[PDB]
Amino acid sequence: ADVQQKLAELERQSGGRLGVALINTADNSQILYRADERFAMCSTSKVMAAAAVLKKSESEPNLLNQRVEIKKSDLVNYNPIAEKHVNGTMSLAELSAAALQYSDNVAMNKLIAHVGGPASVTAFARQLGDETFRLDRTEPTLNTAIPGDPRDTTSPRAMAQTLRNLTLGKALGDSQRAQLVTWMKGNTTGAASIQAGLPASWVVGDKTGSGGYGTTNDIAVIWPKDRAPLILVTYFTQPQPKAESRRDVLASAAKIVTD
Ligand SMILES: *C(=O)N1C[C@H](NOS(=O)(=O)O)CC[C@H]1C(N)=O
Repeated sequence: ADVQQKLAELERQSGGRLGVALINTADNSQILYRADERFAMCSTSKVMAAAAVLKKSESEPNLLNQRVEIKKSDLVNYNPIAEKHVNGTMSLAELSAAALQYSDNVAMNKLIAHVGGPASVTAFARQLGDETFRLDRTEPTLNTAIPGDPRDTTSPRAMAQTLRNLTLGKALGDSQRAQLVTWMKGNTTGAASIQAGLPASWVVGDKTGSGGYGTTNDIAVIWPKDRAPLILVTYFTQPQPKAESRRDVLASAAKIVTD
């Protein structure tokens, strides 16, 4: 396709490795580029962890109100919300919102720990029929994004399908799905990534990620006014361990696949 040559060229010019999966719910069509290759999810794995907690809350009434202690020793590389609550408690709802909307790594660690650890988040993905997702480590090591390392990776195809199932499909109960959508729509970190490649007025819920090797990711549900939504995963990674992030590549991919 023309979109394929455009994604191929975007990738070639970038010098990196681009993974794209788009689902257009209007006709159930997909646009796939390296869609079965594994990419380090980085902070995009936060959606699966928050969704695991949402699922757990369907059978455990008042779960989101459960308090979690924040210690200074819990602080990692990035935790703008949790650092404000050192020696205080945050509810699982507050942790989910911090993880999803501010990409708070301590929040993600508390979500991971709540469900039983990285393997438990992976078990949750398996329960939804996602056989690709794997969460192996906690924050911050889950972001190393070493080329060829399968830890903490998924494929664009798998993540797009899962994200569709979570936000639009029946993977979660009605209220939990609406909650995840609300959390993602309220993301504050996504303006330079997928969103930057879309018409300014479109409603977007997304989760960005960054990591080693200039890994730059974004997973999104896009609701254009008067249209059916799109699910889009754009994963990008580079040859150099200390490569700077390339959110512009995700924005360019978003534009290519949405035009
Ligand atoms: C997630 O990938 N991380 C936590 C935080 N995310 O912010 S981002 O989604 O805007 O990139 C900072 C980067 C990253 C990490 N290495 O912890």
